[PDB]
Amino acid sequence: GFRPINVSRYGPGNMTKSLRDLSWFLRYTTYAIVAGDPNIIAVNVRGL
Amino acid sequence: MRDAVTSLIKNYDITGRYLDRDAIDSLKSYFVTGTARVQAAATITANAAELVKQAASQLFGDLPELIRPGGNAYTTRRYAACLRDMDYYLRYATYALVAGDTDVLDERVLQGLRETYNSLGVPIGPTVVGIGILKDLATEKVQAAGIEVGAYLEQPFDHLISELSETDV
Amino acid sequence: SYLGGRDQESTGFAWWSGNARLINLSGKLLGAHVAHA
Amino acid sequence: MQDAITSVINSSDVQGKYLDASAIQKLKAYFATGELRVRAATTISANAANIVKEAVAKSLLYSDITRPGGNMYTTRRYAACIRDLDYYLRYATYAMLAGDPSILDERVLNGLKETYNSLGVPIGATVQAIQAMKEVTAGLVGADAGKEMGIYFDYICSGLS
Amino acid sequence: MQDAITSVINSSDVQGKYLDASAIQKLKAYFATGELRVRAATTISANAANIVKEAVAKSLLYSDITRPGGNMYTTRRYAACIRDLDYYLRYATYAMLAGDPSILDERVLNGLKETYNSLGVPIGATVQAIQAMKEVTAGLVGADAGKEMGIYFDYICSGLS
Amino acid sequence: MQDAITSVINSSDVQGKYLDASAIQKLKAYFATGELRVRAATTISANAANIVKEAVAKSLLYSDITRPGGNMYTTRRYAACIRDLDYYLRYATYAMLAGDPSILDERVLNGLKETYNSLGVPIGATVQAIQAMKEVTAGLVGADAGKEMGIYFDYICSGLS
Amino acid sequence: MQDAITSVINSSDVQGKYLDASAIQKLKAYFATGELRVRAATTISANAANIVKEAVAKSLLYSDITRPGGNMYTTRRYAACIRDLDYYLRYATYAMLAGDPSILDERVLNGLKETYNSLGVPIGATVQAIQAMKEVTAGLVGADAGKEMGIYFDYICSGLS
Amino acid sequence: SIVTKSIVNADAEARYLSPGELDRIKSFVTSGERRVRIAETMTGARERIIKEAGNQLFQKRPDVVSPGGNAYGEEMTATCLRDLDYYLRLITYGIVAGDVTPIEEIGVVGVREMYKSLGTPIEAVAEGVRAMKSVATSLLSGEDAAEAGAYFDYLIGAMS
Amino acid sequence: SIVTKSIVNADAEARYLSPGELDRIKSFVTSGERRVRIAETMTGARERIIKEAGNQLFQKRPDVVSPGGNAYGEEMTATCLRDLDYYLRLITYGIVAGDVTPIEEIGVVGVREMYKSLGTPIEAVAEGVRAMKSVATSLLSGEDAAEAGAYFDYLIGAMS
Amino acid sequence: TVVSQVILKADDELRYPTTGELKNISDFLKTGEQRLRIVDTLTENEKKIVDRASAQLWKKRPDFIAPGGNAAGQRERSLCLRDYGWYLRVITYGILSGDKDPIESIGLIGVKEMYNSLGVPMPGMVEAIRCLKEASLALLDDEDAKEAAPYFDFIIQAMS
Amino acid sequence: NGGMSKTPEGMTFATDYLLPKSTANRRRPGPNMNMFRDMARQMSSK
Amino acid sequence: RSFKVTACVPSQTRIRTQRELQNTYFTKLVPYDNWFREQQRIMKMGGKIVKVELATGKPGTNTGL
Ligand code: CLA
Ligand SMILES: *[C@H](C)[C@H]1/C(=C/c2[nH]c(/C=C3N=C(/C=C4\NC(=O)C(CC)=C4C)C(C)=C\3CCC(=O)O)c(CCC(=O)O)c2C)NC(=O)[C@@H]1C
Ligand SMILES: *[C@H](C)[C@H]1/C(=C/c2[nH]c(/C=C3N=C(/C=C4\NC(=O)C(CC)=C4C)C(C)=C\3CCC(=O)O)c(CCC(=O)O)c2C)NC(=O)[C@@H]1C
Ligand SMILES: *[C@H](C)[C@H]1/C(=C/c2[nH]c(/C=C3N=C(/C=C4\NC(=O)C(CC)=C4C)C(C)=C\3CCC(=O)O)c(CCC(=O)O)c2C)NC(=O)[C@@H]1C
Ligand SMILES: *[C@H](C)[C@H]1/C(=C/c2[nH]c(/C=C3N=C(/C=C4\NC(=O)C(CC)=C4C)C(C)=C\3CCC(=O)O)c(CCC(=O)O)c2C)NC(=O)[C@@H]1C
Ligand SMILES: *[C@H](C)[C@H]1/C(=C/c2[nH]c(/C=C3N=C(/C=C4\NC(=O)C(CC)=C4C)C(C)=C\3CCC(=O)O)c(CCC(=O)O)c2C)NC(=O)[C@@H]1C
Ligand SMILES: *[C@H](C)[C@H]1/C(=C/c2[nH]c(/C=C3N=C(/C=C4\NC(=O)C(CC)=C4C)C(C)=C\3CCC(=O)O)c(CCC(=O)O)c2C)NC(=O)[C@@H]1C
Ligand SMILES: CCC1=C(C)/C(=C/C2=NC(=C\c3[nH]c(/C=C4\NC(=O)[C@H](C)[C@H]4CC)c(C)c3CCC(=O)O)/C(CCC(=O)O)=C2C)NC1=O
Ligand SMILES: CCC1=C(C)/C(=C/C2=NC(=C\c3[nH]c(/C=C4\NC(=O)[C@H](C)[C@H]4CC)c(C)c3CCC(=O)O)/C(CCC(=O)O)=C2C)NC1=O
Ligand SMILES: CCC1=C(C)/C(=C/C2=NC(=C\c3[nH]c(/C=C4\NC(=O)[C@H](C)[C@H]4CC)c(C)c3CCC(=O)O)/C(CCC(=O)O)=C2C)NC1=O
Repeated sequence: GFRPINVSRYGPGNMTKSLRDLSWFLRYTTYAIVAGDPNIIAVNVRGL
Repeated sequence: MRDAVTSLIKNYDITGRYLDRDAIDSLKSYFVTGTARVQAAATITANAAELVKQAASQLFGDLPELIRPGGNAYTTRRYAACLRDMDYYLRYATYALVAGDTDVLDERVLQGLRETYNSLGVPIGPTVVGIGILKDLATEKVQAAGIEVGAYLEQPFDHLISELSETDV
Repeated sequence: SYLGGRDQESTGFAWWSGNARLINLSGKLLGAHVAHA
Repeated sequence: MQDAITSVINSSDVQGKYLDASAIQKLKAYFATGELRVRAATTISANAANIVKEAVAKSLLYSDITRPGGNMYTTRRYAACIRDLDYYLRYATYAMLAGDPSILDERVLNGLKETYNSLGVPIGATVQAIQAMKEVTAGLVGADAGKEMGIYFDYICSGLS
Repeated sequence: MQDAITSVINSSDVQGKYLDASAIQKLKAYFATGELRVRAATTISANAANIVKEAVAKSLLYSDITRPGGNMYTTRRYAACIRDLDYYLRYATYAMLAGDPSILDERVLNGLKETYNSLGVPIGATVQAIQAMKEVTAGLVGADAGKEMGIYFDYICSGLS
Repeated sequence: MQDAITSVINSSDVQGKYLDASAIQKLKAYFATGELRVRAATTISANAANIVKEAVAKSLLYSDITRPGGNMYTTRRYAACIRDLDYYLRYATYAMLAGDPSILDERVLNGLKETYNSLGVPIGATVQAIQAMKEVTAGLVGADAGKEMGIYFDYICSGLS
Repeated sequence: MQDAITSVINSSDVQGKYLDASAIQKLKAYFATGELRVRAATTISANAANIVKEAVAKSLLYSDITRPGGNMYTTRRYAACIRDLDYYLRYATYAMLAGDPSILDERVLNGLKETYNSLGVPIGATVQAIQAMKEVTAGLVGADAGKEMGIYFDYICSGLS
Repeated sequence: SIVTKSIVNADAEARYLSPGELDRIKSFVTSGERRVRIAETMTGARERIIKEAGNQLFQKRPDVVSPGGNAYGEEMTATCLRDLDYYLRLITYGIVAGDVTPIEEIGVVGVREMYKSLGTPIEAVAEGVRAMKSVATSLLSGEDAAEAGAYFDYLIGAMS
Repeated sequence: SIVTKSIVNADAEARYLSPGELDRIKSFVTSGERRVRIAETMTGARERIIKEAGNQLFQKRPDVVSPGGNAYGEEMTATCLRDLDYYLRLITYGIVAGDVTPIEEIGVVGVREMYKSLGTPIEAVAEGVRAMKSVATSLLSGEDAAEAGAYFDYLIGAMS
Repeated sequence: TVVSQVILKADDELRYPTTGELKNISDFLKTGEQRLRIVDTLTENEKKIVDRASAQLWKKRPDFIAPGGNAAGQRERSLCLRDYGWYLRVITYGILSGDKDPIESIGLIGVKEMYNSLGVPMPGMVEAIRCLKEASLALLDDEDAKEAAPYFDFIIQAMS
Repeated sequence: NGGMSKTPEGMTFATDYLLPKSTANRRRPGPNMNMFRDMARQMSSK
Repeated sequence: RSFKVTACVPSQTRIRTQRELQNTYFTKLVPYDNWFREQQRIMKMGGKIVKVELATGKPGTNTGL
């Protein structure tokens, strides 16, 4: 039941919050790798 | 905590008097609005878990400094804490709306709130905007339910504004 | 809020009447005619 | 209580950027000097009570502090002054392994000046006491890590004065 | 605590059924007896220190248990007796005002039989105490509510003995 | 706590002799299999909210204990059953690193059975639920650690009965 | 927690009468022997450390108790063995000064028989120890005072066996 | 008040106002015109109740008036009616509150430690408020004597 | 053990074992073959090492050898020679357990109260196990001598 | 109900219930036959409600019936149709009790995370109760629609 | 092999790496000055 | 004097407050002076009380603590 969403139906002000999250999902993954503990991934994702 | 009835008790108890004509007409002025108080308090809690969600998305779409890494609403550790710390301002505004005065707001939420937020780095600034986005709104769901709105249903909200925010002028 | 896509239940149209998802979609209606032309 | 891992990431969190090449250059020295940090930590815990015995024998005994009138005359206060002198060896070794002096800011320098001005403890006798064991540990763990251990003692001694 | 409004609700959802008309015909009787129950809780509490004064003077004053040798003579424990007797009268009032004796099962009759037989407190004097308490309050609130008090005073002493 | 490390210590200590060949023959089989038991605890710690879904839906769901009249019907007791089943997973994995079910004696199976009698949950449904977590863990961790899983849930299966 | 003055008084209060002349002689004989008892207890309190090494040196050392397999093998169990022996001496000097066997029920003999069975400590070396402890404290304080001390040590072993 | 007790239980459970706690406020404010008429009757006849409870106290228990008692004197009688003036005036405060808690935080919490210090028998005041209960139901109509008589009958068991 | 101390802190904060903390176990299961190569050396060389370090101990403290001292005679050496034999068993138990914790459950927590009643000067057996430290480190490699010396230095600070 | 609010209040303050809640108890107990006009018109009209709301849910949000959803199989949809009348049962417990005490302790305490133990997500099941409110309030008469409407309204706030 | 401990100690420090150096730098506003920013961008044509 | 109590307290708030799980069915030794209060606290939370035995009582004494 998944379809890829179009940008024109979505909105440019709506997707500029969206695309920075995709860097932010791995920016905290790079933070947690050098932190040596996955707690910061596993606490900022619950209920997102 | 301290009702509009019980505030008028120790407005009269400390001088040692009975209930005169001014006591019998100011208290009747509270009771004629009591049907309008309670039915407004139902529809405020109609979608109160939605009402904080519509306000803070309208807050953070209005002040986008508080999302991008700046002041503290950055992670969901902050953001879901922000929605809870918003939700106390909605929930205690229901109590003083029923209680008449703002003395429930005076010694449950207001005392120490300048000193809790300063110890965390939480700004007092957009918190005033966060109550300013609710007090005008809260009035939308009172208006769409058909209850009149004005004198009160703000009596509580700007007492959370004029006493929390620091005096400039 | 919307941006459902092309199903039965976002637009109210079924698998037949198989264009009327593109009455209001401006861009994919152009891809209908250019594939048709 | 935030460490060198947290202070680097929170320097890049509020900037919003990734790990930039100056910070990994800081993080490389934090990770490559771990066997210096472990060897320093395992030897101070190897003789924790020898160091504080030689520390008070360096600078505190046979003063006026031990004579009556002084603030180490009863055997209550000699156990107190030697517990508190142990605490500046525990928390120095705690900030040694985390690499940041922010443990001492939260834990030990919160109400230290409030305590010692309420019992009338001589502060000027304490700032030479922790300076005395700065020599003793650096003679015990070596000149490399004693230079490293000497910063957190001097951060305590800066907050003490 | 199960209530008489809620035990008939607790009788239904254990079976998982909706509210039967025989359960409604139970409930419509208990709503209509509302004023008869709430007024007796006022006038019991209006002199609740006075009922326990007259109840102890019925069958415990001047007797051989009040004389030395018996276990209510010292005044250490006779003041712990009438305070223990006062908790029976207050928990009878909650037992009437709820309309179910489930309140007495969960916080009066839990371990009360064993803690009296350990101490050597006479149960036969306590049943003689609390039965004399019932005949004061049935003449105090009227015999229409006195038979309502008689369900719960005799739920205690039948459970205690 | 008594580890399998401390089992062969305390056995050899009360004998007074040393770590001979009969002692260390358990040690060499401990450390060869110790790499595999720490790999099971990694995959458990990522799926810890998921094994409780796959086990309750295997054994407990679509049943009469879920129906009203059953004990696991209301959502308070439905919540406080997944609490009491998450804890049975986590203390089982403490024995996976331990190699000894002594951890289950001290913290889990000390006074649990009398609490379940005084609360009145069915004991055989728990053993039906603990046996549900036998195979879904070994479906994730592999049957080689499933034999290592094969002991401590069966210690719960024998100890609670 | 019942003195021999009070056990005269509590016997005189279940009767509810005044001080009989027969009960006067039951405390004047207490007031006769009291100046022996204060002088006895100070000689125990000086040599309280000299008693406990001697009783251990008569029966406990170089025996089956200090084997590699035994009760008092490790130095935590040896630490408790002098600690559980010190309370037998210390409570007896309360009992000798009170002139009562009462005080060693409320502090010593609550559950001490089954407590030694639950841990795995034999009672047979204990009754060989306190009876050895009775002889060294007999000649230390004099056999007239030790006859008063000797009866309470036999009140220990009656409860412990 | 009722509104004070309804807030402080819904706040202590960290909750909004209940549907079961909103109707009691709806029951409060529609009984608001009724309850304030009751306290106007007690304040409007407040000289009568203090005079005719003193006449039904002192005949009913005359040992506090006869000399060597506590309330003996030409002033000490007149300050005893000062003490009965206060426990009429608080009953007007509890009636407009709904709850009796403006008498709990004012007039009833520390009485047993103060009439012990003053030499007044505490039970003799409990014959007084029971006397002024009988005047106030004779002053009032049929239904409201169940209302205003209960606020007296809280205070009878709370003194003695 | 290394497992047990890492369990009872993660249990006390009511979580699982976090995967930054599992690697103290993941490391030591590879080096468990190292420690059983270490523990076999010290047990076989023990009955060599007991008959000179006690004689090394008696040079710096000879009054315990003297009459009046607590080690006078050959029958009063097995109180002392077996005690250093008792202590090296706890050292080798501390080798195999990984951390220092079997000595805490066996050999440290009453030594102040034990040797006070036994009449032994307690500052000698710290020097006696200081004599144990100097010669046991010579029998192994220096990587083993640094690790096995750290268990010795807790037993130095045990009696000091 | 209102009576278990008062006894569990008055137990820890060790008091009898005062007149501020005894008037509040008696005011609930005169409204049983008013509340019983609402409880049977929910009862025999149950199956008219239970699929008029169930069709209302999937015409609003069809993902629980979509393949890969939650009630895509019939053994889940037979469960999920049952839970509506289970929620219609416990709501009618609340209108009879006039408070929150049955509707708390049966189907509301802990449902926010124990749907997450199952497959069913939270805020779609919030939409299921909100469409069940208008499926019941259209059947209810208008002057007693406003009484039973906050009891449906509490379930929306506590679940979301 | 299977070393009990790890890492090369290295020659020095970790002593004074504590003070970070960066151009924060400054605060071009970027958020709620957008309306103002648009006016300034709009003004540039002149 | 003290009572050897064997009681079991269901916590019955623990899923709201989401705390750690400790285990009840305890066997403790409550002294004499507060058991008209300590038993009441077990009665507030619905705690079943199995056996109450006074450990070292001498029941019915008049003096003697
Ligand atoms: C210029 C021509 C044109 C265009 C662009 C449209 C556009 C549209 N029509 Mg449409 N229509 C037209 C002419 C047109 N109409 C004419 C002339 C007819 C009469 C026959 C129809 C009858 C028609 C129906 C019956 C309805 C529409 C609908 C629609 C809308 C949805 C289309 C859809 O889902 O297709 C659906 C396509 C199919 C179901 C495929 C059917 C294929 C048929 C059966 C093939 C016929 C035989 C063919 C020649 C093959 C022979 C093979 C040989 C080997 C035997 C869309 C706006 C719908 C509407 O109102 O939505 C707004 C609607 O319900 N159309
Ligand atoms: C949708 C396909 C994409 C998307 C869009 C999106 N997200 C939000 C809102 C937020 N996103 C976050 C993100 C995070 N918080 C974290 O802690 C972490 C881990 C470091 C991440 C990635 C947060 C806190 C919010 C709320 C605050 C905000 O408004 O930004 C929106 C706005 C929703 C609204 O209008 O209310 C949108 C459109 N999120 C995704 O994951 C997809 C990439
Ligand atoms: C969100 C819209 C706003 C914001 C919120 C925010 N608050 C916190 C933390 C707290 N808020 C409180 C406030 C209260 N506690 C009370 O008891 C009462 C009276 C009922 C009030 C008003 C408290 C105590 C905290 C501390 C945490 C706690 O609750 O124990 C945070 C967390 C700070 C952090 O980064 O950790 C946040 C983000 N901040 C904003 O920017 C918005 C204006
Ligand atoms: C000893 C080297 C010096 C000294 C010690 C001394 N201290 C006290 C009393 C206290 N000392 C502390 C110390 C600390 N508290 C902390 O929380 C920390 C950080 C973790 C430290 C280092 C505290 C709290 C007290 C109060 C008592 C207590 O611990 O409970 C005394 C006794 C003072 C008195 O008058 O009784 C003494 C003698 N004083 C010296 O002279 C030495 C220089
Ligand atoms: C008085 C008319 C009768 C009487 C009373 C009496 N009871 C005690 C001792 C205690 N009573 C209880 C009872 C309760 N605890 C509760 O929590 C509740 C629920 C409200 C009840 C009813 C308990 C547990 C004890 C034991 C603890 C203790 O004794 O302190 C005594 C004291 C006995 C004594 O001191 O020896 C007395 C006198 N006994 C009588 O003689 C009257 C018949
Ligand atoms: C030594 C002569 C013999 C011996 C003693 C021994 N006792 C224990 C344990 C306990 N002893 C007590 C007794 C008391 N505790 C008190 O508080 C009081 C009153 C002040 C008394 C009389 C208790 C409660 C214990 C259990 C506590 C504990 O075990 O620490 C031990 C310890 C057993 C163990 O393995 O831990 C020992 C060794 N045992 C002998 O073999 C000697 C003959
Ligand atoms: C009257 C029939 C009974 C009685 C009355 C009496 N009262 C006093 C003196 C005082 N009484 C109070 C009591 C209150 N003050 C309050 O503010 C309130 C709550 C609103 C109460 C209940 C106080 C403070 C006094 C002190 C003097 C004063 O009023 O300022 C007296 C005088 C006692 C004396 O010894 O002089 C008397 C006589 N006493 C009786 O005997 C009657 C039973
Ligand atoms: C870590 C060791 C440990 C365990 C195992 C433990 C169990 C435990 N389970 C309990 C309740 C419970 N236990 C269950 C049991 C179950 N639910 C089901 O569906 C099954 C039939 C069964 C288990 C598979 C239920 C339904 C309750 C709630 C009882 C109630 O709320 O009245 C309680 C009472 C308080 C609470 O609800 O938390 C404890 C203490 N406590 C511990 O300290
Ligand atoms: C590891 C746990 C452990 C401890 C603590 C322990 C102590 C211990 N020390 C003992 C004797 C003794 N131990 C010593 C000790 C010493 N002799 C000296 O001169 C030196 C100063 C010192 C040791 C180097 C002495 C003097 C005695 C005899 C005491 C006496 O006869 O009074 C005995 C009785 C005889 C025996 O079984 O050995 C025990 C049980 N045994 C243990 O298994
Ligand atoms: C007494 C209070 C109480 C209730 C009512 C309750 C219901 C309950 N609903 C369940 C499942 C379910 N609930 C839903 C419901 C939905 N999915 C959607 O898209 C919709 C929004 C919603 C439709 C009504 C579905 C689809 C399942 C089946 C999921 C499964 O078991 O795999 C289950 C697990 C399996 C079962 O028994 O069916 C229980 C126990 N539990 C309780 O403790």
